[PDB]
Amino acid sequence: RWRFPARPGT
Amino acid sequence: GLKAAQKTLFPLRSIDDVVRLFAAELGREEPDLVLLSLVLGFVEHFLAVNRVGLTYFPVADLSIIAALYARFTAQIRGAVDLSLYPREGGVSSRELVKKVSDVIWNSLSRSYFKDRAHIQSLFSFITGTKLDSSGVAFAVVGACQALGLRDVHLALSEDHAWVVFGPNGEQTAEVTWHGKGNEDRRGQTVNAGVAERSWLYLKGSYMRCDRKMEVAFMVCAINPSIDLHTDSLELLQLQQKLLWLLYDLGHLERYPMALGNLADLEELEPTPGRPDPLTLYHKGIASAKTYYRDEHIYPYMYLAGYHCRNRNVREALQAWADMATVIQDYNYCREDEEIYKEFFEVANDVIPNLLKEAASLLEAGSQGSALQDPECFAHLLRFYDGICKWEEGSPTPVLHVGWATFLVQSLGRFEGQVRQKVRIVSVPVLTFQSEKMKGMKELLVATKINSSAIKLQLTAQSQVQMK
Repeated sequence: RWRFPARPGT
Repeated sequence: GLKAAQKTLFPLRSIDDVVRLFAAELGREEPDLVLLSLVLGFVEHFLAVNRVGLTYFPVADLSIIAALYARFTAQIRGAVDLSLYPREGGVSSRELVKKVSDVIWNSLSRSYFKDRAHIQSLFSFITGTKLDSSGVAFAVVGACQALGLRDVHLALSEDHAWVVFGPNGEQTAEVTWHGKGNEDRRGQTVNAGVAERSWLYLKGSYMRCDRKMEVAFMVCAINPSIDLHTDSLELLQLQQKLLWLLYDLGHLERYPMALGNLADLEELEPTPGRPDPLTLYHKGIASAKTYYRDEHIYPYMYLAGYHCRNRNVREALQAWADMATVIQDYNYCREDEEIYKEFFEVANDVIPNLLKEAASLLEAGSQGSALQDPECFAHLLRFYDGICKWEEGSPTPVLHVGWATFLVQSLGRFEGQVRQKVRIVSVPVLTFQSEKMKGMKELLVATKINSSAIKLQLTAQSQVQMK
């Protein structure tokens, strides 16, 4: 999946 | 044209060889974003997307990398005629930035899943004609570097990316999409979003990258995921080594989220002789306080997550309280849904689970339990206070009755005799900012919490059932 770079968590 | 000095380290045969290439580029006047993104994307493809045939590391031969680089520079130079966009004074025009944005945009596959992993890099752009949201912004900046536009730089909030450019670097332009089913604002400034005090534009306290920070961004953008269960050890190692390289050169100084990422990596696999994760999480918070007016949420979320994973309940509660103390000075706006989801999950899932385990451990005789610590109760109350104050003046509400059952449950995890110790004072001692929590004060020390009254005070609801 995609998360914004260096966003914490999952 | 790659320059002769850029080619001498190839072929890259290992993680360490990639690190040497980054060190060399970061020692140059300007690091070559195109080269470095192509290398990272190549290495990620063969370590995470397709590991067929892998025996150690996917050797990056110069012929291969240079051919990819040439495809990129050819497209951009072919599609963007700089003669049409004269540069007054060493600085770029809004029309030029929009043209580069259009060239990247229009290159992309007509239909693809924008939420896929491994579509962040210029390797993805060239080989798959696919980019994720923020990847489009990075690619615009890489293209502008390739065109010689030294003033165009990446701007980053905690959930979006755009560019700055122009006289004194003071202009902003949207160059990509945000979220799903929002309307495109490409070409426009970010001033409306700053003025409305949304989290998405951080009240103007967003990151303005230099070229070295843009390298840091691409490193944070490495995705070691092979599948839901498995990460690439090789890519984790690479990311970690590159972040330490950047840290040592000073390029993470103004990048809280990168500092938190590095701390998370160090928790996973500590590097001997380096700072502890906690030191790094605190450095991230210090960075946000120093450079960004303490207007960032994620430095505290990173810290809280560490405490939560390590079952430091007190310190987790304190960090989430701190997270709420930042959000309170924002207005909750239409494209802020990601930070709403983060606060909702903390309030309505993470904290309840933590307190449930604490309750079982207290039953089994734990000492120094957060549940018997009134400063822990005060942190829980300050977390809710910040959320309630966030909602004040916002164009869209935050709280609803689906929050209220969790609040009542969490309050009830602390015995009345603990709750009584907190003294709530007006302008352990706590002062509420929000009108909602001020009205709730007297309900907070009864032996059995008045669930119904709590619900009424937390929500817009003002009546009970008729019958």
